[PDB]
Amino acid sequence: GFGSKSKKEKIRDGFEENVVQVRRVTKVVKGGKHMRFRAIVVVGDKKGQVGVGVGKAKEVVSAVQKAAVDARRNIITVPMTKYLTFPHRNEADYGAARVMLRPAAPGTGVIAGGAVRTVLEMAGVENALGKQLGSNNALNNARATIVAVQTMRQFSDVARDRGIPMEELWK
Amino acid sequence: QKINPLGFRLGTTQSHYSLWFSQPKNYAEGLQEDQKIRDCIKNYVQKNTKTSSGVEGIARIEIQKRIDLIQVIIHMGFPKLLIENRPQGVEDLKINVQKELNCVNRKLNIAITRIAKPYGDPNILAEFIAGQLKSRVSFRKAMKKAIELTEQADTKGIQIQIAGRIDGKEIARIEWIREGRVPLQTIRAKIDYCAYTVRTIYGVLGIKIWIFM
Amino acid sequence: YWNINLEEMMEAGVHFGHGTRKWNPRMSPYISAKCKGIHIINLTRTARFLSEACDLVFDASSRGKQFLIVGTKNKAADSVARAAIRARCHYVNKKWLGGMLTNWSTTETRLHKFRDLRMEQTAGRLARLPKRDAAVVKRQLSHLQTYLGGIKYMTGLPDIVIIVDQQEEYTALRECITLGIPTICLIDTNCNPDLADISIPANDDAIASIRLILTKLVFAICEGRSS
Amino acid sequence: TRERQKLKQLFEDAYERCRNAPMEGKAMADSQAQLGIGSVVTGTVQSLKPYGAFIDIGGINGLLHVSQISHDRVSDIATVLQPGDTLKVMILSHDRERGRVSLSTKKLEPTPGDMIRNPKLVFEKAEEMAQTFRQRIAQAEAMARADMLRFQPE
RNA sequence: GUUAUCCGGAAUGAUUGGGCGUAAAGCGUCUGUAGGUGGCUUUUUAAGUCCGCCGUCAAAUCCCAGGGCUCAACCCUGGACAG
RNA sequence: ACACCAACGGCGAAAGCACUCUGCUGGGCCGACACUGACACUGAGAGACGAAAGCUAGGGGAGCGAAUGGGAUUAGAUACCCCAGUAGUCCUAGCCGUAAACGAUGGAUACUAGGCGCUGUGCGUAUCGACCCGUGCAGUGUUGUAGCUAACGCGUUAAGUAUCCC
RNA sequence: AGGUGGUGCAUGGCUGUCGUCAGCUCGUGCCGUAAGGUGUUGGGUUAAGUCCCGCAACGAGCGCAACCCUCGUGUUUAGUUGC
Repeated sequence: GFGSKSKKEKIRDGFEENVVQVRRVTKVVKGGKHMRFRAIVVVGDKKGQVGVGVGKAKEVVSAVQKAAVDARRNIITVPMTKYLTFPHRNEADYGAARVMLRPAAPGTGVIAGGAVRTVLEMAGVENALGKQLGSNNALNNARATIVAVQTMRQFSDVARDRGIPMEELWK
Repeated sequence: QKINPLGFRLGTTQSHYSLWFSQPKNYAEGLQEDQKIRDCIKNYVQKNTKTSSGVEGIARIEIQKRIDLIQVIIHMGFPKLLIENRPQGVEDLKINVQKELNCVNRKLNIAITRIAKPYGDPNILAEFIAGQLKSRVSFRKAMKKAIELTEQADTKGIQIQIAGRIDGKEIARIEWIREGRVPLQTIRAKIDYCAYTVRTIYGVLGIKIWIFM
Repeated sequence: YWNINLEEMMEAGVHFGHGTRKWNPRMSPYISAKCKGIHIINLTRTARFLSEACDLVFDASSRGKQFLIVGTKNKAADSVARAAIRARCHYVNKKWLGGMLTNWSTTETRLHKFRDLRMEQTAGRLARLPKRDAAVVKRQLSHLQTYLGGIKYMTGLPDIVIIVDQQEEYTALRECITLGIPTICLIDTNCNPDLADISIPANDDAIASIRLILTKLVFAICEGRSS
Repeated sequence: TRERQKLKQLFEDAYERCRNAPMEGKAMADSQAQLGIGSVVTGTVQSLKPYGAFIDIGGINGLLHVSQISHDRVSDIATVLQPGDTLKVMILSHDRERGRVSLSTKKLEPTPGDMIRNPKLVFEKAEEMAQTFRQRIAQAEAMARADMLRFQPE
């Protein structure tokens, strides 16, 4: 109880935050019908470092930052080899949200649906195109991209895994 | 519904204010005198500081009658804001308070004291959230602002209830936030509360502040 | 170096495994033989993984850390405490709480209260209050004495946690896997080598096999402090 | 900084968990007697029942099992059996239900042996281990105090 | 701007690209004709398949590169992958 | 019509099938190389069978029992309750071809942890004979890893991974 | 100016009620994709979510109880206008 949380908020230049949806989810009780706020926060620096997080609380801002503290303990790093794009195409479903990611030329800003585009514009990739096949959901969507960019391999570690010395690569 | 703390704890840990001991017809007339003194002081400082800038926050007006002489103590938090600098503030208070007590021409000493920490005194803090909330500022920014504004100034537990018609609504609500222990039932516990009514433009608001010290 | 001769384990209760129709078959490229309703653990890969175990324990203390050992079984209850008073490590007495590693903020405040109650227990003001307050302080001090009596000397997380075999402490183990804290533990004949990331598969029916591997790692840690 | 240190630790361990998976290589009275779990003495059989033999062992209750008794090639007796006999028993499972101790002869146990390199160095450190063991075992006194000043963890 | 018509979005007719326990959906089960798919080795022809070359698929359109209208639209010259 | 036997049991492609015995006859499973050498799978349209109720023809008719009739409850009762009770129920020869005909899961092959079971056979142990242990398969069941699934759950008899056919 | 004119479904304050019933939530952690659960459930025991044991829960706030008044017994002190 020292006060004002100035040093303790950690001013968040390192991780920039945004919501991607704040739906009010509600439960009914004996007394009636009371609601809490479920916010989904995607945290990440533009270095290649993102992760989702849900939260719910009766306040809006405590749900956002509570989802952020859930989010900033959930980070993967993005395998993004070239001039801020992707090594190869990928698809990976989670639940019932399927996400096709596809690398792009460098003259192409990120084009995807709002959750996928949110976790990629926070991922610092600049050149991708990801269609979403399946759900209208936002959480399983974004988390499906996170699973869809964990399982993604560069050329250096595939060259290391196969044992092949090196060729067949322009750069 | 719930009993209010300053009523509930009167035998112990909370003392009365209008501290003069009398007989029935003289009790009614002494209560006349008390109410007109609190009227003249409240309306006085409200006028002569409404022209001035900020809020004053007069918490307690204790009135005591030892002899035919009336000690009046005024417990505001910001007492330098009042006076016209030689002492002429309290002098003109003493003029207008002498205007409505001179049945028996008995002397009265209007004093003024400092609140120890003005954020921790619920009438003053309730006046702050009243003032900011009467300006166009949301419930959340102003109310959390009152909370951290309080906990920087050393308060054990706090409860804030703001009543209906918050920023733009036609359905009344109640919104209360609590931190720490506020045991309203513990008789020893010494909770001081205030219940200020904010007179806004699109309605009336009600602020009720409990402070556990 | 940290060797153990093959015959010292091969004589005692190390290959003296567990039940022959309870085996969890991720030991199917591991377990050597089966005899008389009891499994027979492969001792070559056992001692090699113990070589690796003492390499990665003595190296981790050579960096300079503090290690943790869980003790809960009541078949190996006090043997861990003997294996933790001399070895300077902080330890679980008899029983575990779900949350002593991951929810360690409330456990930390619970150590504020436990530290203050030990300060009141030592100070001799315990006999001031009558049997009510002394009864309450003895009860909560008894419960924190059950858990937090053996880990008073810890702030923060360890580096390597070594646990009572597999069964009773999947809770503490899964808190370690959530925290990422590497653990090197004991495996029965019917458990997972993939829960922790290196562990030491040997039966713990023998108290002397438990005293063997634990005593081995106790001298590994103490020689880690030897600097 | 602390989180980064933790991550580095985890990496170290995963690599330490990356180098060498590759390569390398009647009963109620007995129940009343069990007020306290401690103290082995020479195992006393005080009931006998196919599945095993039930055995008082210095104040602790044990269970020998048939497969863990001596094999019997002798003419007459019931296998498992034991009546009031007093038998040297080694400490095995220590049954968790009711807090017992299990006991096991365990057999001939011949195991195939694979030769291990550095035994020249490997015997020497085994000797060093035995020396440390001889230095170990300490029966009485409790460390502690070391005095110091106690401070808040914060 | 509204409307109408068409495609997209629509993986909402699905080869790329869906489903069938309970959401729409497995015949009540079985025999079997036509038809569909089909074990292994060795040999032969090459119908499919692949490679080379050649002919043609008008011109205009689309794509690339030049050129002309003050630029563009449009016009013009040459070239070609597909298939 | 077939009590106890009756079992989370056996068989059939499904529907179904149980008092016993006999006759004719289908199908399954297992072994030896004893034989042929891909003869295989699925199956449009087609054909067969297909609980119960229904109908044609003739028997038969104890119990039960739509409709019906009476009594009761009920404001009322065409209904639940009760008493009679016809078609029907059973059989012969057909027709009808529908059912929650359900495992709410078309079929076939190959591959992918285990535990606890049951049924049928086969080998070895043990005795030399019934046991009893492991097993080789096929089938049936229950918890369950991986994986799948919106979830519940399914999980070597997949709702898993793939291929084919309707 | 005055309004005991309207709207208590624009409000504040105040109050009743379920009911002095024993609950209602929160922080951190865990589980579920998620709404959510877990705590607060289970074994006893209470007037009580009162307390004790086991438990992926650990703690905490409001609740209950106590501290508040009065009537109960006694001691010390003071005796008038009271004995």
